[PDB]
Amino acid sequence: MRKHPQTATKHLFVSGGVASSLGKGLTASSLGQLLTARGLHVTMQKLDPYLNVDPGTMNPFQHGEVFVTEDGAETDLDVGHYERFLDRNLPGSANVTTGQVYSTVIAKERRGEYLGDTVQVIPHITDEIKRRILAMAQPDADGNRPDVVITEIGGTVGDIESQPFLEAARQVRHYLGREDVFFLHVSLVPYLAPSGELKTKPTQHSVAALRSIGITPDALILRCDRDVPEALKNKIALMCDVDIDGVISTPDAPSIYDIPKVLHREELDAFVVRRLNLPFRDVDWTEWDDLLRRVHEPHETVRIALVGKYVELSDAYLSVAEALRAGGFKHRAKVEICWVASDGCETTSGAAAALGDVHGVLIPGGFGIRGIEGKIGAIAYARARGLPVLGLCLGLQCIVIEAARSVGLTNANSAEFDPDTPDPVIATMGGTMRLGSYPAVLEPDSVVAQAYQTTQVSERHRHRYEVNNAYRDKIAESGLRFSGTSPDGHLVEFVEYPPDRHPFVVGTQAHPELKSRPTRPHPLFVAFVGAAIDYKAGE
Amino acid sequence: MRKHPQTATKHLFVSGGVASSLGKGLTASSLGQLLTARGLHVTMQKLDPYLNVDPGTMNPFQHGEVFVTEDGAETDLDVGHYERFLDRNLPGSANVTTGQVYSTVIAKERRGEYLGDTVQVIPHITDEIKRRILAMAQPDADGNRPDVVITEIGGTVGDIESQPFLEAARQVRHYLGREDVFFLHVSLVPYLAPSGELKTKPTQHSVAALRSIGITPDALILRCDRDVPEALKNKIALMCDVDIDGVISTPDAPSIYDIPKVLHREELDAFVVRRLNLPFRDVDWTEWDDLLRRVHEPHETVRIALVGKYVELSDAYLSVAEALRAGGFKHRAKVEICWVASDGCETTSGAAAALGDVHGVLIPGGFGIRGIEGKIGAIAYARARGLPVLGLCLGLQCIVIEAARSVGLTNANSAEFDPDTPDPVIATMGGTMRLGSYPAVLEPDSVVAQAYQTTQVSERHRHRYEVNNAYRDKIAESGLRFSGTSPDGHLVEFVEYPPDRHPFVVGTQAHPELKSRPTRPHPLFVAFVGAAIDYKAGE
Amino acid sequence: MRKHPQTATKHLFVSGGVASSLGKGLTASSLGQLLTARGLHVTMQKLDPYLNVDPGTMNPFQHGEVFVTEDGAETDLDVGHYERFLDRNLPGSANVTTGQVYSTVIAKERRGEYLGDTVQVIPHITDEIKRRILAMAQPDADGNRPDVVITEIGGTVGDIESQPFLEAARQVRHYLGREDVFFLHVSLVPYLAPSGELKTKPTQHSVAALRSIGITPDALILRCDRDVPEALKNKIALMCDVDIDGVISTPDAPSIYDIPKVLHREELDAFVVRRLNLPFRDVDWTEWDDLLRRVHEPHETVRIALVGKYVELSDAYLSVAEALRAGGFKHRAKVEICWVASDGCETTSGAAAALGDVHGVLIPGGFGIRGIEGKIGAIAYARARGLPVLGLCLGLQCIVIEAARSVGLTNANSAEFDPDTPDPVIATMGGTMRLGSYPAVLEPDSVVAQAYQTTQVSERHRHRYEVNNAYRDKIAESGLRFSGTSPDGHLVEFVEYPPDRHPFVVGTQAHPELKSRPTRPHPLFVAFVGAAIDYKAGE
Ligand SMILES: O=P(O)(O)Oc1cc[n+]([C@@H]2O[C@H](COP(=O)(O)OP(=O)(O)OP(=O)(O)O)[C@@H](O)[C@H]2O)c(O)n1
Ligand SMILES: O=P(O)(O)Oc1cc[n+]([C@@H]2O[C@H](COP(=O)(O)OP(=O)(O)OP(=O)(O)O)[C@@H](O)[C@H]2O)c(O)n1
Ligand SMILES: O=P(O)(O)Oc1cc[n+]([C@@H]2O[C@H](COP(=O)(O)OP(=O)(O)OP(=O)(O)O)[C@@H](O)[C@H]2O)c(O)n1
Ligand SMILES: Nc1ncnc2c1ncn2[C@@H]1O[C@H](COP(=O)(O)OP(=O)(O)O)[C@@H](O)[C@H]1O
Ligand SMILES: Nc1ncnc2c1ncn2[C@@H]1O[C@H](COP(=O)(O)OP(=O)(O)O)[C@@H](O)[C@H]1O
Ligand SMILES: Nc1ncnc2c1ncn2[C@@H]1O[C@H](COP(=O)(O)OP(=O)(O)O)[C@@H](O)[C@H]1O
Ligand SMILES: [Mg+2]
Ligand SMILES: [Mg+2]
Ligand SMILES: [Mg+2]
Ligand SMILES: [Mg+2]
Ligand SMILES: [Mg+2]
Ligand SMILES: [Mg+2]
Repeated sequence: MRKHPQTATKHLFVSGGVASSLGKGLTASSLGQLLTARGLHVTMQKLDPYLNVDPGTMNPFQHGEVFVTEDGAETDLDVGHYERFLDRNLPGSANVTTGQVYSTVIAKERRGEYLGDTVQVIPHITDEIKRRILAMAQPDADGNRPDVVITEIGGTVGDIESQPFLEAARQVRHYLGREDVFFLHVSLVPYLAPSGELKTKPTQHSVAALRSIGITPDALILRCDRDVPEALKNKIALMCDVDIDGVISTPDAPSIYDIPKVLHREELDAFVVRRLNLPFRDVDWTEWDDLLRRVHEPHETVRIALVGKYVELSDAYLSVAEALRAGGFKHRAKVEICWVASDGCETTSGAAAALGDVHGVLIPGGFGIRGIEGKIGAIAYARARGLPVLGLCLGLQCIVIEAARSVGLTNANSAEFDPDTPDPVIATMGGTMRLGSYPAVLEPDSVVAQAYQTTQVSERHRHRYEVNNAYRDKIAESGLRFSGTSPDGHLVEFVEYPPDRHPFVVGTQAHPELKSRPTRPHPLFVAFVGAAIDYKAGE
Repeated sequence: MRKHPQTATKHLFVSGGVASSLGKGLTASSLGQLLTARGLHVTMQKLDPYLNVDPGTMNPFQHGEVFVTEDGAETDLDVGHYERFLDRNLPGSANVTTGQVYSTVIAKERRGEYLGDTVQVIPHITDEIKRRILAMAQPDADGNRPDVVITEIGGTVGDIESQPFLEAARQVRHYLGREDVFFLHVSLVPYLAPSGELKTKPTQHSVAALRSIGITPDALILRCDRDVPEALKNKIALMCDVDIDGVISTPDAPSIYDIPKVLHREELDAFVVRRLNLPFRDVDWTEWDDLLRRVHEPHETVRIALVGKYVELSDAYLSVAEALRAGGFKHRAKVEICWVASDGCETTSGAAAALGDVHGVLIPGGFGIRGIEGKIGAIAYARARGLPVLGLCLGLQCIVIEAARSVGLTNANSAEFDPDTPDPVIATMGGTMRLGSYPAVLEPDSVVAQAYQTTQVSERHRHRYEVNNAYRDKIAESGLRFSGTSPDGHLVEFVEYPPDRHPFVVGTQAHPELKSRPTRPHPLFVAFVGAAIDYKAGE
Repeated sequence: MRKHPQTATKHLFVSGGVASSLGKGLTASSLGQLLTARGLHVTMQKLDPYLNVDPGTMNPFQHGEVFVTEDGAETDLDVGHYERFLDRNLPGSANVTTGQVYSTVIAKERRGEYLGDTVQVIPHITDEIKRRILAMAQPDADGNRPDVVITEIGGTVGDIESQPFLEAARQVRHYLGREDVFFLHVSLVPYLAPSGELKTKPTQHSVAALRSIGITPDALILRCDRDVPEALKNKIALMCDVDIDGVISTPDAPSIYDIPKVLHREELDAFVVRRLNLPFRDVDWTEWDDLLRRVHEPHETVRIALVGKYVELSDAYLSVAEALRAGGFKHRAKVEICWVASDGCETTSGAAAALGDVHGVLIPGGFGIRGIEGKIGAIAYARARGLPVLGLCLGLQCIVIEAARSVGLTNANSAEFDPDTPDPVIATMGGTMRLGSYPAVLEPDSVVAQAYQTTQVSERHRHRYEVNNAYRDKIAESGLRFSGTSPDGHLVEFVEYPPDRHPFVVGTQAHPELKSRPTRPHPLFVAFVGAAIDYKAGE
């Protein structure tokens, strides 16, 4: 029945071999999704081997965009997959890093809390990591105790930085025994075109490296570009001392939302459930089948330009792209993304050449960014051409700078991008970095309010520059409305043109793509995709 | 001739295998001695793998006593060997730790100094360590540039914590090339009594472990309890790909001062000089030959009790024992040390049984100590019996408490050892921890002044409790003189009885054993050993 | 009850760390003895990592003397411990070697039996080793199925040559599971005299090396020169993730026969029995208590000289020394062995200086031996002095050469030792190497027959030179009797002098020390020790 006896909290560790970017986090999220559908209270955590105390200092070329929690922690991208697939808000405790662990242990040492012992990588660092891992098992604020904790070990097996985390996982397996701890290992099977053969040797060496630290994998996720032959799975099972049930072929799916279907088809969830002896029920595919219908059988299609610097073949905008696809799903339209370099849009002819074929433009945020002249040039061209535009954070800032350059403020800029500008229409109110959720109030019957269908919202923020309040009345002559603000009205949070000036041009300082889920699309992307569809139909 | 052309600074790394306490630091110090006598400007450094930012938090049962520098840093015991053999004062920079390196790199990360890169154990931590190693090569404050830098890598090859230091050493060998970097490896040759054979396998495994991280030893120091046969040295040389000139048999010498002779006899210094291509001259053995005469051919002998808690077969008092032996050397007397437990001296009969055969008693300092009732009991017994006493730090505190209990203050104690005492004759003036060298003024013609033959001295301090100034006039009725003080007189630094009360009973808050050298004995220990000699002769 | 249900055959693997000669084989034999006394049918096996197909080609300086089985295989020394402690005869299958495994697999490859596969170290070599290991579990020729198979893995963990055998053991643990496979790891705890501390770090590194190949030890045998403190055992248990019940202190016992008492006192056998879930009964100590009474409480003492080349501090004569001690036990006399170099006995004065204080002389066999002039010189001196002499194999040959030089044959020798001798009294009958058991017939009422109390015996042989039948009638004039022969009389097997010529001087071509057991002493050593006792009493 739906009510089951109590059992100990199961730990499921996901580790990666050969390389990073194998979809280890996505596989963990998909397994969490399956286990949730089978009725278990899944909770998730990631361990990051890098020494940065948080990725805010990093550059999006390293690991993609940053993410933000409701308690306001700044975390890795994978927490975004966990949210999007579990449809949950996760604590800042869900992202441990070597930086945090070492700082914590050094601080404890300075206070003498180890009573004069020599502080060592074993036991003290591994003890701190094991404590942080087992803390996830404690009852939540409402007494709901997770049935499975899925922990993703970042990096690659054999990296110097992963040694403490894998040792902590080994000690957890020792403490809790094999009946409670399951190891999932993700590995790459490359295809060599010249000889036309899939090679299993990288997987064998990765599993040998994993065995060399005392971990035996329970199952293998063979990442590949094509479905692995059965003979190769048999060879891997034989060579690696892994149950032939546990070798799971995981070819590159056309979209990330097919991965749960691939894993269920291969019966990974059944294998995990049997091996951990969890109580279960069959997966109710109703919701995700509707989602996959919206994916694979859309009624129409629309092209959207994504304008940025990191667009040079990188997943620096993953959350934005997924929120775009969710918006398409709400309208049952396929959204095709045209990756447009910002610097080709600095000249009006270059902007026309890049954008002229698209049906909409998106200006995402960023940090350490440069060359926003191209972004604003794309805004100018798009407004003249009539394309809808959505500007996120820096997109809003570029919209406001465009409006400044529309009314008299030709040399206007952000103090970030021209510290000597005579018209700093964007300025520090380094100022307070706004992070996390803040409330905002919206103009009644604003386009933003028409989208959200409410006067009150909350959004995740990450920025420190603001619209300079000295220029509101000047730039309003552009026609721009400050259609949403902080509750006191002190801070501008949203801007838009009236529908008769342009059918849809909106910007927000927040990152609404971090509240979107594929089964709960965000209002603004639904609105933007609807406007793009209306443009395509009317054009 | 004495003047030679310029050459690059040579780096000599000393590493250990099989176990710690192999005399790796003493071997490094002896090699520094020999290279100094050959005329080279040797400087020395230690790398500590533990995460403690400094050993002040540790307990003397871990790695022996703590040491203190003139700039006031708190460092490992090995810096004491470096001082005692080079007769130099070393900067706090001479002791790096993993704690310091990680704290530094994490701090630099929080400040964004890596410009958005991912902070990694390689390159960033190894770069910080390599920077800290090469900083030793820079010209000193007077422009004197070291000819050789001898770096001791603490721990054992294969400890998880040593991995960054050995990688930094490997990178230094890569950067500077083999003509500048020399690796000396110290290893253990155990003797198995049942089969009567020395075993080389531990050495082979240690050298293989060292090779597995990219280091090839240039020489081997074979630590043993007996001289290694030549056949075994040949076997080791063959198996380890080491020049047969580089296998150095280093049996346990009767005293640490014979080690330079052992290494010279084996021509280790000649091998190092040839391999590094250093300019040299023959060793002038005059000074050290005189020292070894004072060591091995004394005119008389005296027995001194060392009373403490750590005395249970541990080198927690190494500096004190060596300062005692240096005092004996100044008088050409052998000082034999009887290691006496403090807790056997709590009862007067037990104190008599322990001490009755000795010619003097020494009360050294300590931290985390307990049971000073036994220490004070030993003081009481010794004073009644007429034995000379020297009290260091806690020894002075126990002397003052004994005097308190001599004049009316029977329940008197330190606030450290009885927080509820009605007479806290020792109290916090946690208060300011006095660390390092401080100046002091002495009573003219005091026994302390008679020893030092001056009215002004400076001594290294490590303590935070002080004599309570409220009780000076009360305890002076014991006959105790506050014969040395801070220049303002606010702090008591030395106490003594007049010679007619007891021929010599003196205590000092400082650690004079940290300024002693075997070739420059400290005045107070010369005085104490002279008093013990006078007792033995008169008794 | 004595009759128990059937259970699967348990595998107990014994492995060594740090070094060889740790008593790993003796510990395995003692555990086998305890388990036998608890009523289980123990069988034993050794795996030798070296490539020699059998140790016959080796030199006794490598691993001591060679051993011989009843089916005539030539095996390592440890098979001798297994026999002496189990009182059993073991098959030649009880000694696998890398040489045999590789030769077997290469031969199978040449015959195409792998059907075209690539022959690899994994699986094929490890499969052959695992097959040879599991073959021990098969029912014997009479259907008695062993309850525990104790396999000793030769070498040291981390040797290149041990990698296939430890991998085979790991695969056995995988196939049979943890309930059937138990790992015992023997490790060294060295004592460092200069700092007066036992060091556990070698054990930690050895266990880490063992874990790096996927083996977790169940118990640790800490070999040491002194009883390990309890705090160190606790530290080892904590650091190594080993049950605190499983750390077994095993100090160097005064005799090998005390080891079963040490292991039982530490409750190793109880730990093994509990962990393997074996059915058991209490150990009946009656027999071994009688043996230890004969060991520790003898009525008298006698000194015996052992004359050989390998006597320079090596266990090259272990079986002979143990048979000597068993002979002493039969008479309840302590036998003290004086290790005498052969080459000091070449001169009559040197022989007198070496032997004059002893009560008997033993001349053991050997191969690759030289300098038998010294051995024969010792025989000449001993005969003149009246000391009893026992000559084994080469001892008999030297006796016969002495007799040759007693009757006219001054230049007589073996063709082995002077190929140009004019009187080859010892000659090839390279000839047939006699190996293993052969029957012999004895002269009735010969001293040999008086000892054995029978006319028919069987003994283990290892030699290829024989007494030249052409010289029997010549050398009989010495007084020597060919008191035992092959059944056809063709081969001389024993020689003796009549009791009135010398009270006891006997030689045999065989190695009776390989049929001796401490609880079943061999007749000839009982006789020889009785003669030595009679000499001591009468002298
Ligand atoms: O992505 P996740 O989910 O696994 O999260 C991850 C992925 C990777 N890492 C670590 O960053 C460093 C470089 O990573 P990296 O794989 O990129 O190596 P590299 O030098 O850049 O070579 P490459 O060209 O292959 O990228 C390594 O120490 C990694 O262990 C962390 O902490 N979290
Ligand atoms: O002495 P130095 O000059 O080399 O300075 C030293 C000596 C040792 N260490 C480190 O402390 C830990 C335990 O040391 P440790 O040898 O004592 O092992 P253990 O567990 O206690 O076994 P054991 O019984 O043999 O002592 C290890 O991580 C070492 O790397 C450091 O940083 N500097
Ligand atoms: O005795 P067992 O029962 O373990 O049976 C043994 C002992 C040792 N071995 C192997 O012989 C080689 C040298 O042995 P070895 O320990 O003596 O090293 P080495 O070079 O001589 O240095 P060391 O001075 O310490 O002797 C190694 O390959 C060992 O793995 C074998 O096959 N059986
Ligand atoms: N099985 C897959 N099929 C298709 N695309 C994929 C798959 N797995 C991952 N991806 C994509 O590859 C990128 C990297 O995957 P990711 O989850 O982030 O691995 P990791 O966290 O270890 O770095 C993701 O943006 C994801 O969308
Ligand atoms: N070659 C030696 N002969 C005799 N005693 C020794 C020798 N080397 C070292 N010792 C002693 O053994 C102890 C260990 O030496 P130590 O300097 O601490 O080496 P490490 O840095 O590894 O800890 C010291 O107390 C030292 O006095
Ligand atoms: N625990 C012990 N106490 C005393 N003597 C011992 C002990 N163990 C072994 N020995 C002796 O040391 C020698 C080597 O032991 P051994 O069994 O042969 O180890 P291994 O086979 O691994 O080489 C043996 O001759 C044995 O008599
Ligand atoms: Mg990634
Ligand atoms: Mg990368
Ligand atoms: Mg040390
Ligand atoms: Mg230690
Ligand atoms: Mg052996
Ligand atoms: Mg050997």
